[PDB]
Amino acid sequence: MIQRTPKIQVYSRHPAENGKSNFLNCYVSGFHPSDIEVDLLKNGERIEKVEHSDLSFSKDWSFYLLYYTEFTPTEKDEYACRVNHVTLSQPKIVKWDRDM
Amino acid sequence: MGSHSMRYFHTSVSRPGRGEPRFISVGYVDDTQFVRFDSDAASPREEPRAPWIEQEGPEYWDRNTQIYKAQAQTDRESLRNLRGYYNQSEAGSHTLQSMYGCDVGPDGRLLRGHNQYAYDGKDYIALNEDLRSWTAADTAAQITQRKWEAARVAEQDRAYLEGTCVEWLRRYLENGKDTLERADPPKTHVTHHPISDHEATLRCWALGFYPAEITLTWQRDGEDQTQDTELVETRPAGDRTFQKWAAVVVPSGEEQRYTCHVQHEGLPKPLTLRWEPS
Amino acid sequence: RPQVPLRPM
Repeated sequence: MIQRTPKIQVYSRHPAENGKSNFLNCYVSGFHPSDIEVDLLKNGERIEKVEHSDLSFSKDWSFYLLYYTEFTPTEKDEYACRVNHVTLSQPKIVKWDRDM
Repeated sequence: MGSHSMRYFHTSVSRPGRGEPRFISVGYVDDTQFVRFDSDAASPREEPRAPWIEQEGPEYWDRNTQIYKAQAQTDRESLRNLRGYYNQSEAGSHTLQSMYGCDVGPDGRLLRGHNQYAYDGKDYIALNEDLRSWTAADTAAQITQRKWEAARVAEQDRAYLEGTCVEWLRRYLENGKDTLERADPPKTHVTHHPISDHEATLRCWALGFYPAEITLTWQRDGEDQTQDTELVETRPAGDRTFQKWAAVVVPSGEEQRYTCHVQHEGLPKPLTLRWEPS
Repeated sequence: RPQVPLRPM
């Protein structure tokens, strides 16, 4: 049947400033079927307090979810989003770029 | 345009060996979600997801809860029947999705109604714009079509779409007006990042806007750069607003030939932006 | 408010 691989964006709610609290978002979209596992990572380690939006879908029937957590960025901490889905032969990791 | 929509989005997913199919419904007014229901919740109930719906009394939540519980049961029967219509085994997982609701104009009158379905991510059956007839995707959906003609389903769907859907949408708009009828314009800026001695990226940002519909384009000497623009999907910020960016790689020294054009409902007029090196 | 379900597929 139809399988569609997730698009993945990782970004902050507000423009980042080191030492100012913010939210880190991982937006997964365009995928089918709906089963998907998403972790947010700080220096490689899973962040525990992560919530997500209620499952919904686009006009083309593909799913989307926003996963998010509060965070305080700094110059040297690296953040990322790690996604697994039946379309991926291994989990995909997308690094947060403060300018994307 | 002053128009608005209400939509309910249902997802039913079978999971053989792991219980009955999960049912999730979410409801939206335009780009704002306002309710959910999830059959896997501890005590499944319609729940508020925007502030302006919280005022509705207990009869609202109770009645809607009973409706979703009925809908889950109907979807589970649908899933069983779809498996048979496609000669599928009982071992695999399948998905039934439903979209329905109404669009109204500034005066509150019905513009269009919608009631349609997908199975395993593929369009299955849809109520036509006339709200009287169906379009079936294949010979399996023709069985559904025959059943739903014989039961006069379209008449009932029309009555909901013309009556309840419109009437409740108008109420939601009037109770949530401060947000639902407020367009927040994008905050915009252009950034510049050299990629090599000979090229730089110009990125045109739009932040903080509502509703999600926006157009961001780059022009070079006033010609649209459709093929050479990297455009990200419009994305939620998590505070009701959306974000988007459009980027072009340009020859160093030619930045001033590029303009970023921004259209959004919240703007008095469309914006033309350039990179201004400070 | 959501619509009362009518008939399965």
